[PDB]
Amino acid sequence: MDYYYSLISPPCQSAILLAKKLGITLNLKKTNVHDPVERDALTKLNPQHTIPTLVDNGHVVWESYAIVLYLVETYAKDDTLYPKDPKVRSVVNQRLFFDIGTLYKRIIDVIHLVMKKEQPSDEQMEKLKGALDLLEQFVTERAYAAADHLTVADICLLGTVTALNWLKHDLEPFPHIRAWLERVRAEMPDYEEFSKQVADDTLAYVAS
Amino acid sequence: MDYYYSLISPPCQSAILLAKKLGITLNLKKTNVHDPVERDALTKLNPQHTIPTLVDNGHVVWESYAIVLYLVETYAKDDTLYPKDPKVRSVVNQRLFFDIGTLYKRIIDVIHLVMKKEQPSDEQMEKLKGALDLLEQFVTERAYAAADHLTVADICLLGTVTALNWLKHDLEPFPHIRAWLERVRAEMPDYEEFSKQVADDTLAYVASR
Ligand SMILES: N[C@@H](CCC(=O)N[C@@H](CS(=O)(=O)O)C(=O)NCC(=O)O)C(=O)O
Ligand SMILES: N[C@@H](CCC(=O)N[C@@H](CS(=O)(=O)O)C(=O)NCC(=O)O)C(=O)O
Repeated sequence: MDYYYSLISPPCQSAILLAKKLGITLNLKKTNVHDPVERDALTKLNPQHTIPTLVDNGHVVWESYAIVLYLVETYAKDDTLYPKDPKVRSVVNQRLFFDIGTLYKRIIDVIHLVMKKEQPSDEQMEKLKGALDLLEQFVTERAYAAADHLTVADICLLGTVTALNWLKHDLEPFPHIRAWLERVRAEMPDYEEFSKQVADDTLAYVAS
Repeated sequence: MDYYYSLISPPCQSAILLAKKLGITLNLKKTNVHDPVERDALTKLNPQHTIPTLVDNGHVVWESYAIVLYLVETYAKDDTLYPKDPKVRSVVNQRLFFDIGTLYKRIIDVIHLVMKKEQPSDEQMEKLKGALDLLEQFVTERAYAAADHLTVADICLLGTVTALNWLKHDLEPFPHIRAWLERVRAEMPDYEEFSKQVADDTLAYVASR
């Protein structure tokens, strides 16, 4: 399967971590969404021309969350990562839509600005800090994001939280989130290597 | 099951419509998420205190999308609204994330500004357009949002698009969306009545002002 991405792209990280977890092998293809030549070809596959974008057996999937769920259904030998019990799955789903519509949303906004080098209103931080508060609670009731064990909600939420690195966000006030991060990364195969590049690549994007 | 909501809220209309399509009884609970007393109450069940918020036999669920997918899986006698084939389900899922994070995000952003008597930048109106052109394409490659038949994608996107009504946003340039609109509503049980129920409530709400 083909996978158009950029390691510096938080959403692009989800499937990468998932693939290693499931032992799935992807055919990485570094994509520059600002290259008029690369956008076209990408657009021919995904009209919204955004990364990540998966192409498997000719079937196209975009939106990290849709990529991740497709992979689990299609390649996971079990349902542990995306439980079938509707009472558990609804928690995973809620967290996934929480990730894209609340948590990462507010994080991405401050980052975007921070790059533009402009002060985020003394109220955008509120929604930010408020987003984290919610997550702090989620990982207080249980040891994982949406269940008593690791799910694809943990993988997505991990990318969004570790993205708080761009901005300098002290995690001290969020012990559970800290405990949760360590526990989830402790289950991600090849994580350390992954963490280095991602960590180093960002500072290289900051170099500018 | 209890359903904290308000027909004025576009996200809340998804579970209402879906409910009608599948014969599910919803114990409606009009909620003013702005009222502190109601706000605190909701919180106890949903720490985020946002509507829609469902409560099936003690099992709490929020995010119109999570509620939707939950009801279908739990009560749908069929899987047509949410196909099991990963090849199909990926499109539905993608279109759903397109809704919450692309189309509705750019719509509600504009509405929130107009509410604060502010104006959208040219960029914002451009992404608005951009999201629509995409939806326009989606409903051209197929008669429906994510497949050759109605799915939960159509229901959620239908809520999102009719929300454009608050901005008197012209859909004239979007032919397939207009067509697609008629198709979906013609398939929602007693739509005109729902739409009129929305109208009544919105008037009864603005009356609270
Ligand atoms: N919700 C999408 C967000 C992806 C996204 O915003 N991708 C950006 C790049 S990045 O910010 O994640 O690095 C993109 O493709 N931008 C190009 C474009 O929008 O045309 C997902 O989760 O897949
Ligand atoms: N993503 C959520 C969005 C729901 C939402 O934002 N609800 C608002 C009200 S409305 O804009 O839809 O009318 C709310 O409850 N807000 C209360 C709060 O944010 O505390 C969903 O789809 O359920």
